Amino acid sequence: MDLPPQLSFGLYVAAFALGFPLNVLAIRGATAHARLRLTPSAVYALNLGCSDLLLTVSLPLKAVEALASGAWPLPASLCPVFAVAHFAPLYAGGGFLAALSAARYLGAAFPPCYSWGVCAAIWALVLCHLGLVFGLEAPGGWLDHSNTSLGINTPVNGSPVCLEAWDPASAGPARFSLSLLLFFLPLAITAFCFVGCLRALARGSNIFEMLRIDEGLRLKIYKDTEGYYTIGIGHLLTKSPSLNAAKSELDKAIGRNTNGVITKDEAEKLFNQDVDAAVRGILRNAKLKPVYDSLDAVRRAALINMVFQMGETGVAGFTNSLRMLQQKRWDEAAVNLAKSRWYNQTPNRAKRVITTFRTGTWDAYGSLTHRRKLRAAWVAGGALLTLLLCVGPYNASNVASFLYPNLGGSWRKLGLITGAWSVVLNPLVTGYLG
Ligand SMILES: Cc1cc(OCCCS(C)(=O)=O)cc(C)c1-c1cccc(COc2ccc3c(c2)OC[C@H]3CC(=O)O)c1
Ligand SMILES: CCCCCCCC/C=C\CCCCCCCC(=O)OC[C@H](O)CO
Repeated sequence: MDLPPQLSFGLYVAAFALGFPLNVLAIRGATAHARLRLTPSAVYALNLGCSDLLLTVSLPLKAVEALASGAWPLPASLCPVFAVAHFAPLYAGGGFLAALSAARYLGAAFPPCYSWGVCAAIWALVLCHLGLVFGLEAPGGWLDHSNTSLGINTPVNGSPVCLEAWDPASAGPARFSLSLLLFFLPLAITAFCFVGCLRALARGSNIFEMLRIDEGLRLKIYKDTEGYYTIGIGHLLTKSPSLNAAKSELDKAIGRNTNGVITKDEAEKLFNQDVDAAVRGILRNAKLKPVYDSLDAVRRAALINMVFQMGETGVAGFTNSLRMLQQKRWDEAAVNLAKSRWYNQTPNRAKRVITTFRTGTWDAYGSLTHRRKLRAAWVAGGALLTLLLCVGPYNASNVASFLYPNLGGSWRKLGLITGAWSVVLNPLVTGYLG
């Protein structure tokens, strides 16, 4: 179950070669974003980029160690610099990944000083923790009164080992404790945020924003696509071929001599009345009521949308689709509605409403806040994946060999390799490339 030393070498070199440019680009993206705007996510990504670049730069030393079958073939004095450059990022990374995913989650689900403090604390924890254990209890450390270089064990003559032959009785509790705090806790935070991002999308909008998107806003009377006098947020004034009749209905509905021009507050009031009317139209129609009642929130909005555009009786004529919707036969319903004159007359809007019926999500309505929520979900999902795939096995190895010290070194070796590939997968998931 031992990897050939060449395979290990190659795996570390590949992570190094890819990780260096990837993290230089990530740092640059993050640095351009903070400097232009200045946001928490950018700060966490910058710290994650710097830490990954530090890990990256340490990897060639891990590579040559592998080629030497675990022996340290470099000056002994390099071992402490390697110690910090390699393992501080291996623990700090998870903290920054969780922070980023929490920043993205909160910024999108609930739309500077904190960020930097949080990063300082992560760094302070990792450096004091590793430094104090290492400084105190590593071979050559404060407690060692021998002629030993700091961090070097020599299990047999001529065979110095940096870190990896360290007494598990010292290294194990340190690894274990820090893995709980800086991996497993972040993992749970990241999973929580990922779930939160998904729920936020599921209920991240409503009929009002959806119809605003579909209807837009005009303050002066205009002719809709059929040529009827219309105002505000898709408010039909009249079908009549008469501007005066249109002005007269406008004035009546507001309580004022508008002269065909209204404010944004007034348009918003009408819009509210029209949506209530469309909702009341549904509830007093024997064909629409039971369908509406059986529907989740997002699909109710789609049905309200149709009624707002076509009125209760128009929508009630779609008897097959309605039946489908009540039976939760989404795709069958969509196939029917696609054949409608409605789909033929206004296909962009009809596709958006019908897609909303098929999926039950707001994805057809790519508003700024929806895309920000999508962005957040992808970042937390990517973070979850990189936590589980890369530094995950390493930290699980730390936990396992602490609880079961009977375990051999095989699992730790592989966990170190997957941990090193975090320098590749991290910059790819944080979203700051280009
Ligand atoms: C404390 C110190 C002292 C130091 O003196 C150098 C001068 C030598 S002289 C003039 O006095 O002769 C130099 C350094 C860099 C440091 C240091 C500061 C901060 C963190 C770390 C890394 O510490 C680890 C590294 C890995 C591990 C540590 C600690 O614990 C376990 C395992 C991780 C694992 O297996 O998961 C060194
Ligand atoms: C605060 C000291 C932290 C050190 C403890 C290390 C333990 C590692 C666990 C979690 C790190 C991630 C915690 C979540 C940080 C995200 C905060 C955030 O979302 O910031 C938005 C904005 O700045 C708000 O005003």
